[PDB]
Amino acid sequence: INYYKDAASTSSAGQSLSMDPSKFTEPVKDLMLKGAPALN
Amino acid sequence: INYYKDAASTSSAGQSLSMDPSKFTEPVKDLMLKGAPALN
Amino acid sequence: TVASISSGPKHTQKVPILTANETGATMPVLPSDSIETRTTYMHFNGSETDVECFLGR
Amino acid sequence: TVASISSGPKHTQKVPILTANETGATMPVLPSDSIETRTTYMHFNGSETDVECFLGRAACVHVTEIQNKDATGIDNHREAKLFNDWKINLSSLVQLRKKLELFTYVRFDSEYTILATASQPDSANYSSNLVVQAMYVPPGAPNPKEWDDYTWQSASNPSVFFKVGDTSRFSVPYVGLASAYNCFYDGYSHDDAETQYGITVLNHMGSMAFRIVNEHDEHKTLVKIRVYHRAKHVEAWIPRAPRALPYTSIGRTNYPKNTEPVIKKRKGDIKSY
Amino acid sequence: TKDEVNSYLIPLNANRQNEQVFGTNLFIGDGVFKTTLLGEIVQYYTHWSGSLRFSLMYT
Amino acid sequence: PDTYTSAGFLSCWYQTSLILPPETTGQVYLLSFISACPDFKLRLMKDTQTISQTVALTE
Amino acid sequence: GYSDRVQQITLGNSTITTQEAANAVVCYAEWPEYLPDVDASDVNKTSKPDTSVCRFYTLDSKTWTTGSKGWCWKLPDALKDMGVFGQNMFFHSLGRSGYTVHVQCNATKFHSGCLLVVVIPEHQLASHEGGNVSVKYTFTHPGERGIDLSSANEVGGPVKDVLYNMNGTLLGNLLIFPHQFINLRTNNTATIVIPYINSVPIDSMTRHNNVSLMVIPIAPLTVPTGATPSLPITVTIAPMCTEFSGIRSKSIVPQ
Amino acid sequence: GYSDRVQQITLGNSTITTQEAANAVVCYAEWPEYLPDVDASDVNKTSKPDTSVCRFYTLDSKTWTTGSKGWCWKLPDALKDMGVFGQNMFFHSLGRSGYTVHVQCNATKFHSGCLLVVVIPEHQLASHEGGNVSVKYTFTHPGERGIDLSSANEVGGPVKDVLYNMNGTLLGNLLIFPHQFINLRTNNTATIVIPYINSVPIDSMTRHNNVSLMVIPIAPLTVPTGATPSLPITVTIAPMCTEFSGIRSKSIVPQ
Ligand SMILES: COc1ccc(N2CCN(c3cccc(C)c3)CC2)nn1
Repeated sequence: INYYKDAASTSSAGQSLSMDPSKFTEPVKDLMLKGAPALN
Repeated sequence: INYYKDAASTSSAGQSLSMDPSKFTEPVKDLMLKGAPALN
Repeated sequence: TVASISSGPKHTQKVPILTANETGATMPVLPSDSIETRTTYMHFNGSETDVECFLGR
Repeated sequence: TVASISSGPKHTQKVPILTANETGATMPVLPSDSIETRTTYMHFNGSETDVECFLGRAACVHVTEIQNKDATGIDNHREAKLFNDWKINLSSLVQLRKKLELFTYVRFDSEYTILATASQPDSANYSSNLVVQAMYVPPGAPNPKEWDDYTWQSASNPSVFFKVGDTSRFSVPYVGLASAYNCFYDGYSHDDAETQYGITVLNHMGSMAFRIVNEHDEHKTLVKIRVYHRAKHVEAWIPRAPRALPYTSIGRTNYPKNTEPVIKKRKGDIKSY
Repeated sequence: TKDEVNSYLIPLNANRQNEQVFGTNLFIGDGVFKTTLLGEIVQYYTHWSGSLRFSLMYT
Repeated sequence: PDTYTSAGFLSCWYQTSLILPPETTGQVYLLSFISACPDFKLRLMKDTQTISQTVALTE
Repeated sequence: GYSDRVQQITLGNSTITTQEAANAVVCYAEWPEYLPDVDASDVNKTSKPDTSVCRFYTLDSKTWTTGSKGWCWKLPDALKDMGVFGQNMFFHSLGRSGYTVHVQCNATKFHSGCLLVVVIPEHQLASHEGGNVSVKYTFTHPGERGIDLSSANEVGGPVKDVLYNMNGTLLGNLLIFPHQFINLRTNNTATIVIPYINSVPIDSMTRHNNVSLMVIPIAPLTVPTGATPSLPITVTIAPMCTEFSGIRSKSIVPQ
Repeated sequence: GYSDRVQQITLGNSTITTQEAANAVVCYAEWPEYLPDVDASDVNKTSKPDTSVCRFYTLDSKTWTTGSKGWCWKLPDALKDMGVFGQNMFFHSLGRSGYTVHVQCNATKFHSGCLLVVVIPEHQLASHEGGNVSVKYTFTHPGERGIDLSSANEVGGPVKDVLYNMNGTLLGNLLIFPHQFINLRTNNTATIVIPYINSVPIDSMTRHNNVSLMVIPIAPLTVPTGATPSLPITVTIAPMCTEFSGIRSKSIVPQ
């Protein structure tokens, strides 16, 4: 129950439960498959 | 939920969301169309 | 809500920027009447300028 | 969810453990690519590492102090701590600062909590009960000058009145000019040859003004204000390397000269355990 | 040097060519703008965004 | 007024030049107005530097 | 017969071929794109010179020697004088751009050495003075010359200490930023595509640089016996999806 | 209430209003348009800066006095230094453009005078020396200053005799070219839209001017009694549908 009118006044947000490290761990242009050779 | 009986005791009103500047910006008797000459 | 529409070159007989202020009106001229604009949205309602808000603290 | 699958002997032409790090990727290698594993489940979600959780607890961001005393003959209230402002910022104290600067841009609502306690360091008959007023003087507003200016009427400026010993609490929406708060800024406010460099030229959210509403009693009373800040509704972009050297200034990245080696030297060889 | 009806009047000189009639920066919360209704309201708020309409009526 | 946040300048110049008819002389004036387009947004209310006081008024 | 190894990038009227690449990085897995209306604020139609600005400019070459500490360029600064890109830059009030960065360094199978090529969004430098000394404008706008981390401290300039990234963080952790290594034994180029990253939809190109490109020797250069002890490093960079807006008189900037 | 008389032209970030126009001429009844593929030869994609080059540049003003003979500007020369139009010009090998020309001259209902405003495609000037003396480059590239037909013969310059259009034809027949009069009693501006006219699809902007704009007093200026005896004439011109192609190093031209 929100007792207040504005959105800033609500409690903390709830877990992204998004999670996708590939923008950070695999930003390569041509896809790399694990197990296939790195450099062909 | 109002806890009180009288109307003065309720919280602030809620946004007019009315908004019509023409009583102030265009109080002319004969309508002016933008693009048409001001004085004919 | 659009804050500005897209508008391009103009070569008209219809000039929205020439007016006669002696009339007492403020003609509703916009950026797109005199330069070439691109679309943009308002993203805003004018909530905090409502008189209830202005006199309500 | 499985944390590890079962995997047995391998004799392949398909080697997942040989890679080329020059590419910039971190290939997702697992225990089961190089030893024989058994199934196990995660039993865990990673709840408490969510950025909302990481930045979402109150941190002390500022400690200031004001006193209640006879202002009679004081030529400069501000200077007597009759009242005190706080050119608002979060770079002041280092604990929360290192946490935020793990990100480049951050966006969130703030929920401030203000604790005020009183001290009476010299002989008093009693402890008086003072009411503090905290008024947010955004940029472009009259700035107090005396501890009871017309300013403090604060007819258009949000202000909270609470008692010393108590706490005041109120949150404010994300009041950044941009789409997010910059944690860093490699720019200037204009192409001037001598204008400052860095964030400072963006941090312009005004200052918080504190004062006691009470007139003076016979003794003097020191009131010390602690502001706590909790981020709610957090959004963070672009992770960066954590801060290694100590901080020297609000808003610049500068570290102190003749600082000490930050990497612990081995007591022994490279070969040592 | 003292407020006068005359500071509302921008003068124009006959026969000058190429020259400049007036100049101002656009700090709507200060300077010329500051006492106008626009200037006067803008001052009740911290941030502004939007287009301005500047018109000149010839007399 | 703030630098980072500054908005520009407005200037006005003779394009050709003012020309008065015969039997006429001196300066002519322009009146100038300012108003906001429907585009405009203002936010985060605060107190105006345009009004202050030193003692409460009375009747 | 496609290898990760050979590549061709054609952009405008200019083409680059590498026969010894190590894939390419696209920052944060996003490719440069123009500014959508939903994200727009300024009402001005923007100018998109296209092929006259989106081509490859090769900056002047550096020389890696055994004593090198590393070099740093800022964008869009490094290009402030390249062809029509630069003119547009000084002439509009606002502009926006992504880039393709191609760093080149070839040697032989007897050399060793490894460079880190990294892009840091919003790289705010530190003053070597400490305290709250600022870093003057000119110092953070070296132009095509870039900053040479093995040059001496100057007054009003930034600190040039490599183990600290010019900001109080350790060299070792720069790997959290989009980056690629050039290991003479593997690699001979590094290519990174940079999408436009800012907290505003479009900004000024002169008062704010939005990425520093940094090339840092990490495993020292080691040449074969009686080889000349140095290799040149060349940086070629191409603006991509550039847009300029708010045209006028032409900025005048310090120094 | 539309009159032939009032008009507004908005092009780029610039607008012109006239309250005393006399219609507008569109050369040969054709409006500027880009270069179609069917007509193309150079294989290069062209650059269309759009709003940054297609706006109105106002050249410096002239002064009509009772002794004036007339002035002449060449295009694209007159604009060789205006903003990004000019940069593009020196930086590409080829370019192409149409223009809107707006000539301004206001007076009062007591003045008299009438100017001819005409656009001449391929106006090859004559040497005042006769024979086969050429007209040097600099002389036919006056820039924004244009040529002042009442200035003196110079050496290597063109002839400036008005009854002969600077080429051996009579002033009276200039009316076969797109033109408009400014008759103080009627008119206060002249506007001509110029489509791109050439025998090749695109050309060099520096070695060849494709139109001369000419403003010539024909009925002498006559001011009311004890009026100052002169009026300024201003020329504002806007490139329209401009395209540049073959970008490179940046031409260096005489003088
Ligand atoms: C560097 O990042 C940040 C992040 C948040 C922040 N602000 C400071 C000002 N603050 C604020 C805003 C409104 C009212 C009051 C009392 C305080 C909000 C958070 N400042 N810098």
